[PDB]
Amino acid sequence: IIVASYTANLAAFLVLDRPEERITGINDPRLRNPSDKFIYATVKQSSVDI
Amino acid sequence: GSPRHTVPQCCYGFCIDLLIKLARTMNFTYEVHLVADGKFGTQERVNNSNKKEWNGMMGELLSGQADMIVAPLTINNERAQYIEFSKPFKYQGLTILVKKEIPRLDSFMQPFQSTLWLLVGLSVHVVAVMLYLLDRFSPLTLSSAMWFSWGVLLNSAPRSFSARILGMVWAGFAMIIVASYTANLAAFLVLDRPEERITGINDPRLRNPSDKFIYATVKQSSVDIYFRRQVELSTMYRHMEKHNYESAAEAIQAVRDNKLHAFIWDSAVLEFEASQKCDLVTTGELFFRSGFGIGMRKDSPWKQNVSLSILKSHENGFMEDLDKTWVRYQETLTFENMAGVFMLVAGGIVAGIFLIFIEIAYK
Amino acid sequence: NGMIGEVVYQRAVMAVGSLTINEERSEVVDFSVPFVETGISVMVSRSNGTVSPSAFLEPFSASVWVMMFVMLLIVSAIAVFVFEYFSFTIGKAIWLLWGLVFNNSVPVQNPKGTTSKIMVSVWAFFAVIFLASYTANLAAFMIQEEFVDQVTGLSDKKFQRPHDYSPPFRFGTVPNGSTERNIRNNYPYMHQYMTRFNQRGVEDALVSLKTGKLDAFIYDAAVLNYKAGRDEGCKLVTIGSGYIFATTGYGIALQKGSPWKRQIDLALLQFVGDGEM
Amino acid sequence: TVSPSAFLEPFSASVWVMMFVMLLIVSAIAVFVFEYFSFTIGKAIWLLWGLVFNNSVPVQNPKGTTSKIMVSVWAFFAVIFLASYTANLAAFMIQEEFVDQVTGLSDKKFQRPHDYSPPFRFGTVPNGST
Amino acid sequence: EELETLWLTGICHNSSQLDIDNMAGVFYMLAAAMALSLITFIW
Ligand SMILES: *[C@@H]1O[C@H](CO)[C@@H](O)[C@H](O)[C@H]1NC(C)=O
Ligand SMILES: *[C@@H]1O[C@H](CO)[C@@H](O)[C@H](O)[C@H]1NC(C)=O
Ligand SMILES: *[C@@H]1O[C@H](CO)[C@@H](O)[C@H](O)[C@H]1NC(C)=O
Ligand SMILES: *[C@@H]1O[C@H](CO)[C@@H](O)[C@H](O)[C@H]1NC(C)=O
Ligand SMILES: *[C@@H]1O[C@H](CO)[C@@H](O)[C@H](O)[C@H]1NC(C)=O
Repeated sequence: IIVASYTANLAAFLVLDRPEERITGINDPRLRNPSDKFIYATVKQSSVDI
Repeated sequence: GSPRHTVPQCCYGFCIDLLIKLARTMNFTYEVHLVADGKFGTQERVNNSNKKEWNGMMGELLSGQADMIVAPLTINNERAQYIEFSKPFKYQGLTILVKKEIPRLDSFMQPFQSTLWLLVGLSVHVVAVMLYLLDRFSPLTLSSAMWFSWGVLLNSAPRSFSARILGMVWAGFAMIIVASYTANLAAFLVLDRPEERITGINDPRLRNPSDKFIYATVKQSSVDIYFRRQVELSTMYRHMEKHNYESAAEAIQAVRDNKLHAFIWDSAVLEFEASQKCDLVTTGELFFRSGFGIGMRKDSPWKQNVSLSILKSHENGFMEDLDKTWVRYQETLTFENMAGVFMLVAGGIVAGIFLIFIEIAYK
Repeated sequence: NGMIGEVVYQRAVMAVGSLTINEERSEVVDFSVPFVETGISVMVSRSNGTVSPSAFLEPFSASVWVMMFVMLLIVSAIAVFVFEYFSFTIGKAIWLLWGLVFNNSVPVQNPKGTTSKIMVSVWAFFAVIFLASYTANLAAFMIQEEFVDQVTGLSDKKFQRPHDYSPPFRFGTVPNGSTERNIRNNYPYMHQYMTRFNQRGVEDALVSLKTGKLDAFIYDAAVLNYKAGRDEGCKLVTIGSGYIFATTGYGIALQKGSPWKRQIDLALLQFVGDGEM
Repeated sequence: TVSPSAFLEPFSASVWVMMFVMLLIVSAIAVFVFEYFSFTIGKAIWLLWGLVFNNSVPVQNPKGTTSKIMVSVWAFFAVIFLASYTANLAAFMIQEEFVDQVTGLSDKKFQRPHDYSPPFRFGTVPNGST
Repeated sequence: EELETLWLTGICHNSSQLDIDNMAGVFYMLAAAMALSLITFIW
């Protein structure tokens, strides 16, 4: 029972809990309200800024 | 349904205890009765005067035959233009009740196709035959060779000078096959959760439905008015206008017998019904978080202190007591899947004992 | 004082900003209809923890154990019959099948009477079934992460006295807040133990909950929900959604006798009744 | 399904050589103990790689204490890399994709459907700009 | 983009069974084992 639980536990570590940790949704208001480390940038004098 | 049958019976429950609390707080008497129809009341065109009128509880209230409506008041913009409201007692939204509860032998031998067992059997037969022929050309002998060929597969030794490589490859073969079978059986029973829900009002498959997406609402209800004012519901309205049902229990019995497939209804009532009937799971997207209050008349001396008593019920744990009455009041197994496993085990044991009878009767 | 001091003393007109609604505020002014579900809730540290691997009752449920003993008795009786056909394995055939449940026992010399090898092959195939079933049982245990709640709700036994339990803790609110009046109208001792556990700022209490300078904190529900929705690391999944709590709403406070009540109420019902809210 | 090729070469390509290295080291230790202090000269490789799986293969009882220590260490090692092999099977199962049948407008199927055994079919709507 | 949100859908995105190819490759390794056993058997 111990070694089968150990086997299933080591099978359970690599199962991707925390699949995505960032703010990849564009309508997520952390884009609307940035922080000290949420650093997004653009090209100086480009069409994206306009 | 019934031509004329109106009797005094017993009434109790949530709003009855709310009325008991109102009578305990304030200083009045009352008389409890019911509405004739089973409808809320809609601003519907009547045949004469080209004017939309009301019916139901609103019809009995505007006629003066009703004094105070105590009901799950769907507080909306339409009814407030005609009567006055109270402050709400219940915070409750809308959700979709569907039937995604699909139960299950877990595909051991009989539901699954028989390539694996016949393949392993013919393979171990070929292995035992060539091991016995290598035992003949060595660089109960046949029974010992066959029993060792089973015992390498068994996972719980003859002359193998030029045969130990064959035995070790067969042993690694047997363990990698049973490991692959364990891995993909666990893999199939973990990821056995497909998409069977609707995901709220923003479902384009229900914006243009078909003959399988059978969804409706209560006939002549405020939910139909709320969908009729909004313009992105009209096609759904054209689906719902032909299958509207009178009471919610009609919808329960319909979608339980799969006459329906989805139903728009209040959240906590469907939570209570899911506590009652364990085969009911609502969707995830909660939409239109609404409020239930008390249907009231216009400017009246029973408007101020009544709402103050409602707020007095909000500030203390009496709402929690009402939750304790009805809201909080809720309700590899190897007995269905591995039962046929035990049946085939017992049948194989009986057949093996019969073959032992034949073997003893022969020798 | 504040917005109540502006509206009641009529230096302002209405309270458009966010404001809780309770009894004496409804005494001094006339509110509008509520529009947003903003109760109260409790934010704690609520770290990772474990997944609580207590036990397992899925394969056997205290009734397949009878089937195991019956199969042991059948195997022992057939082994007695085989050894009668062919002097130390009367009750030791039970141990022979019973140590080979987990296929690592002392190897007893199996008889060549063709019966015992068949029943050992059947039991080994059953072993192939149930070790896979145990891996399935733990695989059905790690589906989604969980963390047990130290506090069930506002009626917690830990809220009586933290000295009764072996870890003591602490709970806070906002100073001069309506939550304080809601507590003092409900529980005096809660206010008494909160008085020594005061704080100043909302972000200050947030840092005190993150850095361990505060254990529990009591505030309005939806504000803490929005703060958890923007949380650095998102390590704050609160207890429920405000079920054992005050469960109130927000509105607009108007002066007693203002003619703007019905129009603003109809406008709020229009703003909710079209999906614009 | 995803239809994988096998489970040996895309998974154990740099591990298999070191597993043979440890196998030869343990077999050399077994031969050195068998010659230092009945068939642990050449059959020990078959014995050791049968201790990888332990599929009910009775071999012998090792009278050497060093042999029993190596059996214990090799059994614990076999359990833990069997656990890692099941974990890697799960990790290969975690992703889900679908292999495309036709991966080009210049496909070899598009020359003639006699090239493959099922005769496939494809058409258009008439009078179209396509 | 609002009209693309209104007049399109995006819920559809991009099944367990025994692979046939895996034990086929194991059978190729097995046939190599038969070949090596025959080579060691004839000499
Ligand atoms: C409360 O109700 C009773 C009902 O008979 C009535 O007689 C009494 O006058 C009421 N109390 C007051 C103070 O109004
Ligand atoms: C049609 O018109 C009459 C006019 O009095 C109205 O009373 C009646 O309700 C309508 N028809 C029905 C439903 O009998
Ligand atoms: C409402 O309650 C107040 C006391 O809080 C009382 O003075 C007043 O008469 C009541 N009005 C009515 C008619 O309910
Ligand atoms: C709270 O009220 C007290 C009353 O003395 C006083 O400290 C001050 O007015 C307020 N302080 C804070 C923290 O708001
Ligand atoms: C294409 O258009 C022509 C003219 O209408 C028509 O005769 C022809 O049948 C069309 N093609 C087909 C096969 O639909």
